[PDB]
Amino acid sequence: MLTDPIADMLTRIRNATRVYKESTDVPASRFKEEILRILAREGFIKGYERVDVDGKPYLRVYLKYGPRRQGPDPRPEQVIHHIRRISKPGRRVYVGVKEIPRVRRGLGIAILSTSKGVLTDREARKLGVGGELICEVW
Amino acid sequence: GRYIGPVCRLCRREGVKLYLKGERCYSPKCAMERRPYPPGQHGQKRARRPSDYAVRLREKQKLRRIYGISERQFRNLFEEASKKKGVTGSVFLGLLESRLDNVVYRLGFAVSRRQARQLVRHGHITVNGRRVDLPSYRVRPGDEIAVAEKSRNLELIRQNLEAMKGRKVGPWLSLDVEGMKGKFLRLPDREDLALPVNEQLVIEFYSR
Amino acid sequence: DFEEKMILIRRTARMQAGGRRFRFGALVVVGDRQGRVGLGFGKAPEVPLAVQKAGYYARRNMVEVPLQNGTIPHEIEVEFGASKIVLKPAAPGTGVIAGAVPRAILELAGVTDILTKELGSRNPINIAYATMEALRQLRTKADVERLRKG
Amino acid sequence: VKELLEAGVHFGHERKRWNPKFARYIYAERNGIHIIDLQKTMEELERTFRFIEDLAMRGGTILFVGTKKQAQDIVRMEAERAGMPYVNQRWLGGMLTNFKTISQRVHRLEELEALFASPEIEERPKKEQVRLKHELERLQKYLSGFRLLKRLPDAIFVVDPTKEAIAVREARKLFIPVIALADTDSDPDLVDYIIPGNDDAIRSIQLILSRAVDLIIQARGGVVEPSPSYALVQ
RNA sequence: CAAACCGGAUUAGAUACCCGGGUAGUCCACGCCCUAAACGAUGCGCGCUAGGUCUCUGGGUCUCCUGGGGGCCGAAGCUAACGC
RNA sequence: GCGGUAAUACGGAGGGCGCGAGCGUUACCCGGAUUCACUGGGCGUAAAGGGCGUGUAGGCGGCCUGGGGCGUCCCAUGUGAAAG
Ligand SMILES: [Mg+2]
Ligand SMILES: [Mg+2]
Ligand SMILES: [Mg+2]
Ligand SMILES: [Mg+2]
Ligand SMILES: [Mg+2]
Ligand SMILES: [Mg+2]
Ligand SMILES: [Mg+2]
Ligand SMILES: [Mg+2]
Ligand SMILES: [Mg+2]
Ligand SMILES: [Mg+2]
Ligand SMILES: [Mg+2]
Ligand SMILES: [Mg+2]
Ligand SMILES: [Mg+2]
Ligand SMILES: [Mg+2]
Ligand SMILES: [Mg+2]
Ligand SMILES: [Mg+2]
Ligand SMILES: [Mg+2]
Ligand SMILES: [Mg+2]
Ligand SMILES: [Mg+2]
Ligand SMILES: [Mg+2]
Ligand SMILES: [Mg+2]
Ligand SMILES: [Mg+2]
Ligand SMILES: [Mg+2]
Ligand SMILES: [Mg+2]
Ligand SMILES: [Mg+2]
Ligand SMILES: [Mg+2]
Ligand SMILES: [Mg+2]
Ligand SMILES: [Mg+2]
Ligand SMILES: [Mg+2]
Ligand SMILES: [Mg+2]
Ligand SMILES: [Zn+2]
Repeated sequence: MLTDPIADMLTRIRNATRVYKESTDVPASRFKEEILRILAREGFIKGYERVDVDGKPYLRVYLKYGPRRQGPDPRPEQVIHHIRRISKPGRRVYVGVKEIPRVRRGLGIAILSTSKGVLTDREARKLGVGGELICEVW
Repeated sequence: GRYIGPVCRLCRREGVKLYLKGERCYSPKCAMERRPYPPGQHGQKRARRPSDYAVRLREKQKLRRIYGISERQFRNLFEEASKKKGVTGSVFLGLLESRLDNVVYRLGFAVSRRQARQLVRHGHITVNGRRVDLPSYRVRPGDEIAVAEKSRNLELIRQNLEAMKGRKVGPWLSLDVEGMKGKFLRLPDREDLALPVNEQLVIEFYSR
Repeated sequence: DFEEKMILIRRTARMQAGGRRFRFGALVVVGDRQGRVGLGFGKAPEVPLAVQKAGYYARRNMVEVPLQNGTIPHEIEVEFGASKIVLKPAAPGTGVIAGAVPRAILELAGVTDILTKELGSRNPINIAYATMEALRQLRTKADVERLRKG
Repeated sequence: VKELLEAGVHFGHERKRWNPKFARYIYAERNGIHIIDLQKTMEELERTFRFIEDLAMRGGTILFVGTKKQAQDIVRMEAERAGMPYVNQRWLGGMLTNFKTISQRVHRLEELEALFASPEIEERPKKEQVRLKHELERLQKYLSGFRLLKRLPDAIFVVDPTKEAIAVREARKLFIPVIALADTDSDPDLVDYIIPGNDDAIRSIQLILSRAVDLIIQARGGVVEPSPSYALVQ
């Protein structure tokens, strides 16, 4: 079965971008969606939208890359350089507000889930909470 | 002072005029001018490329052998300067330069530091009007470094200060002659000293 | 102009009938100490030739390193082969705290304060190729903003 | 310098030995053959010919590379028409990345022809005379219009990316813009300016290089007529 | 058919390879034994990431499309390399 | 790793380097050792996939809504002696 559906998405995305797709489909959940809301806001995607494949509900993510490059290998720079699940099943990772990590000196984000809802690193620290550290993205 | 040996064979090992003697070092000697190669039967054959380590080592020696100080007492200063807040390298220089044995040399009471060391150990130097016979003593800012009241008409001191009449003393030191009195205005900053040491290197050697 | 350093020279050897036949390799670095570095691997019949060749090789293959007050934007870690290099920014007064290979490269790039760790295989050649890759991979807030606008 | 319904019969080509990366430029699998998106061939042509204009205007050269025999002769005329150089027979290891060293062969040709207008073709032993006259043979055979190059070209026109892929690779390593006449067997992303037509079949090929060289002359300053090739393609 | 074994050869020797014999065993039933280069030297499950080609077995509008299985080549990528 | 008759590696000498009222040695602990890897490792061929299954406990578990608030997070407050 699908043991972690968040990693599934996070990965689904990582996979798609490395072959430069225009978009990719993840099967849908509000929680998954509530993450894409942030990916989108912070500039990591072009955004997403609830499409509908074979009558079951998916979230089409629209990916985003650099410009074409120079010399041999013109494949463009990735926008999502790096994106990885931190907390996982059978190793949940929770942090105090005093422990929310500075990712790449802030050049990257770290989505975490708090009782004020899903939030970036900057968001929670400048709002006073902590929670389950979901994933770093940079 | 300390080390107590041939000093100019050290000038000749660092390949640098070190002035561990003051006066004669301005003559046609210091060892360097006329014979500026290393001491020893070998110090005149084509010099092999110094290992990364030697380079950083020889550089520390160049700094320590200037101020004439045990490695035990050098490192103790460096570690302190390390723990301390600020560019740990220049704080080090600030610390060596804050030594009384050296401040006496800076204010030209002695013509060398070896001479300035003894001038203190034999009690001719006073701090804030009290006497201090420790080369180690850390001069703080605001302190006045006098020549001892009852040492004033002394031969070594007379010549040494009629020579100081009309000479400039560092931008971090005051000094009035006739009164045999200096003043530690401030800890010098890195560009205030003109030390032939990379110093950045000295830091690297103490983490080998 | 440029400053050359040379991290290792070595004396490889191949077999032909009746005797081994030698050769020399040179890893050299060039830098202007203001954000430009090049790594050159020059192999050749005799030593000083193999150096010359590396210096030239090192000048094509330049990296534009985005210094900031003597250090780096983020912190990268990079794997080249089984070599891993770990780069970490440090405040002024720290110095290049690094193994002797990325030190060569970093100092010549003009990084004056940094933290380093060689992890995994320590082959000086692959370690050099890795810190070059680490450097090639640095981004600044400037170029990240561009990436995620539109 | 146009023609849109110059599909003629030179639109789609190649079966299913495609590079799937060429998927955007295809219309359908009309009976064992991908046919090329007609519109795109014309609008890629837009941005492409545009490129080449500014190259002739600024006064730079375009190296025409076509080795494929079903396009070989065509390259010779259209590349001779424009001033530009051509690689026609076969493409040598380092025409570009080794462009100095390769040009010793040019230094010799131009200088070996100088032997053949002197009294020293009667002088010199015939041990040299036979060798040094059938050596000039081969030189003129590969470098018949590489010799026109005195430095690396500003761009490079290949008629088959896949087939002349060593030519392409060398261009990139020296950052020289690739123009290419491509179709379904190629990697489009490896090419800067693409004319998604079809690498094989003279009816295409020449049409493209005609109109391209038309444009090169037209923009350099000469505004001319029909070509030495044209319907002399059988 | 063939360990052991009994002979013939070969050999410097030949407790072997070659040759003529030959018992356990190899076969059956029942009961034990539990090992191996028990090997893809690759634990099981699920999701994702170009294609081409050969083959076994379903289905459909049957130039082909769509499943399951067995091979080969290869995108991205990985690997110390070989390779995958 | 040096020494087999030209030893910068042995014994002496001159010279040199490093510390210095100390300098060496042996012993032991952490370090370098991401060399038990949580941070921070691996198992096709380097050590490492259990011969294969069935399944007990245990670990883990798709989408939507509501209650609870155990985990998780936050505020306040008590305790955290002195020495270090
Ligand atoms: Mg590895
Ligand atoms: Mg190792
Ligand atoms: Mg072809
Ligand atoms: Mg028998
Ligand atoms: Mg028998
Ligand atoms: Mg029996
Ligand atoms: Mg049985
Ligand atoms: Mg059928
Ligand atoms: Mg199959
Ligand atoms: Mg590959
Ligand atoms: Mg490989
Ligand atoms: Mg001897
Ligand atoms: Mg010997
Ligand atoms: Mg000896
Ligand atoms: Mg020894
Ligand atoms: Mg340590
Ligand atoms: Mg450890
Ligand atoms: Mg291991
Ligand atoms: Mg084995
Ligand atoms: Mg094994
Ligand atoms: Mg198995
Ligand atoms: Mg078993
Ligand atoms: Mg086994
Ligand atoms: Mg089971
Ligand atoms: Mg169970
Ligand atoms: Mg449960
Ligand atoms: Mg759940
Ligand atoms: Mg609930
Ligand atoms: Mg609770
Ligand atoms: Mg206490
Ligand atoms: Zn001197």
